[PDB]
Amino acid sequence: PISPIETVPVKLKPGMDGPKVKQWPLTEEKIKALVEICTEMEKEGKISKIGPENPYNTPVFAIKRKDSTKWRKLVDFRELNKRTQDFWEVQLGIPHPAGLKKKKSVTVLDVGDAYFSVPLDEDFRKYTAFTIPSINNETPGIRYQYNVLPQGWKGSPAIFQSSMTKILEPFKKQNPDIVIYQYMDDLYVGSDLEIGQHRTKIEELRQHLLRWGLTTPDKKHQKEPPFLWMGYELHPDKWTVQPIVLPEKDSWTVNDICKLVGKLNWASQIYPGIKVRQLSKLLRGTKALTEVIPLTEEAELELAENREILKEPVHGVYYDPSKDLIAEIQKQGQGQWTYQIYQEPFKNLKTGKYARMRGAHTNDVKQLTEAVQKITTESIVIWGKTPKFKLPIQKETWETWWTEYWQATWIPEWEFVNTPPLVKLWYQLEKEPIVGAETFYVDGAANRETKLGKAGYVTNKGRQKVVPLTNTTNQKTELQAIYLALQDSGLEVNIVTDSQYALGIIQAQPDKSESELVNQIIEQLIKKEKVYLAWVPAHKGIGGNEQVDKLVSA
Amino acid sequence: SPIETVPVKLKPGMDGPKVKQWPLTEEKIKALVEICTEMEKEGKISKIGPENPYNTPVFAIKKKDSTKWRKLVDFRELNKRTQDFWEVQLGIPHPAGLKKKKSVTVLDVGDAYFSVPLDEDFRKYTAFTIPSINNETPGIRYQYNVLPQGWKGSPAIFQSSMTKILEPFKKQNPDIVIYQYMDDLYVGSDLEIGQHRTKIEELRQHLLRWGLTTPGYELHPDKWTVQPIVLPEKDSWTVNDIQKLVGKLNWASQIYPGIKVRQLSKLLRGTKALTEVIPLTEEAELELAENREILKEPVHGVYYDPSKDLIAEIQKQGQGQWTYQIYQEPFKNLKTGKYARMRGAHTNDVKQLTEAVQKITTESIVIWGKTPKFKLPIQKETWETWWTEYWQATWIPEWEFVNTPPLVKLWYQ
DNA sequence: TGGTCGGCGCCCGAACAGGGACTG
DNA sequence: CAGTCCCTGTTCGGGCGCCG
Ligand SMILES: C[C@H](Cn1cnc2c(N)ncnc21)OCP(=O)(O)OP(=O)(O)OP(=O)(O)O
Ligand SMILES: [Mg+2]
Ligand SMILES: [Mg+2]
Repeated sequence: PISPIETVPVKLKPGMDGPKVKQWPLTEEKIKALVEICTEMEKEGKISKIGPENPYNTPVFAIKRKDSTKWRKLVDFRELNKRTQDFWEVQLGIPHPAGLKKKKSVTVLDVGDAYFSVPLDEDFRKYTAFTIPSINNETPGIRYQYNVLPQGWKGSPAIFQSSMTKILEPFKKQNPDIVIYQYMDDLYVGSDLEIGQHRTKIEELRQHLLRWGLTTPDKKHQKEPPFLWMGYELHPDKWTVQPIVLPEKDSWTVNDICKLVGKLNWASQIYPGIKVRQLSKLLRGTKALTEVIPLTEEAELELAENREILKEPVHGVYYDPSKDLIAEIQKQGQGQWTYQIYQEPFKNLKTGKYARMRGAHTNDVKQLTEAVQKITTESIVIWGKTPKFKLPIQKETWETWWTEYWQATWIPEWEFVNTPPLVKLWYQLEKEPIVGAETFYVDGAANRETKLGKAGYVTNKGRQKVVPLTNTTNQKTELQAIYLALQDSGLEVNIVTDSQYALGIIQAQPDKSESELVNQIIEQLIKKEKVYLAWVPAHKGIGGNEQVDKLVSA
Repeated sequence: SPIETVPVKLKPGMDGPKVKQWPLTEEKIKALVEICTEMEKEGKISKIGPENPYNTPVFAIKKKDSTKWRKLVDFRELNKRTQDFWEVQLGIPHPAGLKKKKSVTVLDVGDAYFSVPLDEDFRKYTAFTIPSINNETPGIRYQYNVLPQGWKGSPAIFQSSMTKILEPFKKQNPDIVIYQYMDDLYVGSDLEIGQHRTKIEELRQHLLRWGLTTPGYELHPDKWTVQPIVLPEKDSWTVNDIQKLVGKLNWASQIYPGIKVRQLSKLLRGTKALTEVIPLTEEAELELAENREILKEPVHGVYYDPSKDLIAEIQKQGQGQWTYQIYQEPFKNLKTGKYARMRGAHTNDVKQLTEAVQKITTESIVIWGKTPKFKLPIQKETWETWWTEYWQATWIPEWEFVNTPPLVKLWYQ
């Protein structure tokens, strides 16, 4: 029914009044059910009629539920919400089946008319005023107001979760050895008791709840393995996600692509190797989520490959705190990666991906660490632990990069897993001039307001060159220039520069960039067996400098 | 019940802290929870709900193989919002007498602020939330009734009382300087460790039978120089070998408007082979030893203006090689130095970087009565991921992250 | 016909920000 | 100094998925 728990105090944003919008028309169907609900709600006390004295009103409606003769009465409190104070959302994320430890007994209860069991503070009620239209379009609609957490109000969620804990508090406190994963009104009760003794504790809990205004009707999973919880299927020794169907269609619109990626992203927690880069990339041109978009080959494929993975059935295991937590990552190409966290080989708890391209000039070791990060954070969130890693990168390639990178980078305890593709720096830079090597003095520039500009070089053995760039810029030149000094040189070269924009990009050993020019500068760098790049201050007349600028300054 | 909970207000038109709690470890939450449990059973904290829209992150950290967890709250975002309450109305006079102290000793006393009922109308700001492993339960919240450790006002409102608690031992040992920052209390003297340490042991017996309770640890930041910006010492110079000392001294010039260029710039006016050897003339060869003198002669343009915030820059060199650039103005380095890994087991990049933020900050306080605004050389996600692991200062400097190539490390290297 | 709320994930664009390079 | 450029990071919001 309705609970004696202490009502939570609620104020309105300084100097604001309640909502006063009218009830935009509703079908003769919805009305039939709203008045069917309200009668029950009013009779029960969850709401009360109100007269002229109440100067507020908000529009309401209803929805149907999955396989339910049941409707969901909602209220369009969009207006009130703005005018309502703001709260501190107490829900910090979501539980993951792969974090549950194996239990001897599991139960799942679901509180009934959840929100409608928790009272709304006496003084705020005035605003929750709404009106139920008449279908014969005559009688002035009936007006009521809430006396319990209304569905669709900005605050009810936080209040319900809050009260719920407060309600469970004593039970929890007196039955410390019993786990109770609560998410809104859904309760998963775990125990290491025998059927008998656990089923008794599951009863005491239920009663306590009822006694505290909370009903646990038979929607209560018992010898229900597989239990339905949080969108999974919880079996005695494995769990899996529920049927996750993708849409098979002819022509794709944008929101279609949104839905696809959405679900696929969701399946990537258990189905290993789902990838979406190409399918998503297909959504850069901001447009109507009704605008039909043409699929690219590189996407048509990854769609079908994915669509395939989703066919073999898969599942995941539960957590064993007495064992180590392992996570291994593999390179899926073009920035993408896939990983799985297991404890016993082949029996992984979870899987996941990483495809964020942080930066414009980075390599695969930068990304590989970007991932080890995500996987720690995440792994802490679920297990409150940090994994031991298995990585496709030489125990050396690493001691190379970090011991040579200007930034402090780190990786937790880890070991090498020779399971190519392997990760490696596609080339190095001599950090000491190369004897007998045409030393090139390179530079270039371009005019601010005009179109073009240019860049070129000169040698120490007598050689001169320059190229007329177009629409370039102060930077697009230094690079465009160091580009020639590569092809126009051989296995061993020594380029010199006064720009930092280019020495910086290149010193990071980047092997992937957004700009086509950069990529060419790398490609070449891989072919050479020795390259050195030193820097010297621009416009300070240094031996070899001025000549180059001149050839270009024009 | 005549207590005296001083009222406090936030700067003009400034809402309170509304920052999200970040992931912790089983070990940290089990502690953070065993703590709050106690803290509440003594009304220092009170469970609170969703209706309170303010929040601050919190966690714990171990200390000195004492295996004693200690809560900690990142009040940074509050201290920035808690009005000049601690600045324009209740400042702290620079006790520069510390810089010189032969042997200083840091001691955390804040474990006492918990005896000073905090203004109720303000408590509502001290809101913080503990989370759950794998998210089994919603966030359990709380509030402060007494004074929150690691808060700006917290040490202020209390110093009035502190001072008086000190007159006995503080008037009987005027030689010693006593400073208070945040939760910590610094005691600078000149006696040798043999007796100087035995004296701090007395400050204790004074403070414990007066309420307070506090469970090498010493310092002498002055008894360690700013390491100068050194140059090479060769007897054969290559083309780049020179072009380096040049470009280096080129920028190392802004820190000394007087530093010679041409004599060493003349040595090359054409496209020369980097490998090529080209020793110097006696003038430029005299410059190397001249411009070389200006690098033992402390810079000139430094004035500690308390009116602005101490920024800081840091560099990662090689094998535990980190460098300091504490300055308030560009090139106007008020103080620099370095930090290397000790003859103990080798740690990693971040573990050090952090220690090399605490040390630089500890000094910063003793030398200026405040903390910097570190420009960091690490990637946010990386920093924000492990930092809390290797920390132990009961305070937290503000900071930002910057990715900038070196060769500009040549100068401190 | 459609229309509500809170949490978290992903991805994209937009809006900032801050440096270094020039120019007035 | 401004007044701009480039360039690169970061934050915020929106759309979708999943949960109640
Ligand atoms: C109100 C709460 C959260 N919730 C669930 N769905 C919604 C929604 N569409 N809008 C707002 N809140 C929503 O629903 C819990 P729920 O279990 O979905 O429904 P109920 O009211 O508890 O009734 P029953 O037990 O018979 O299933
Ligand atoms: Mg329910
Ligand atoms: Mg140039």
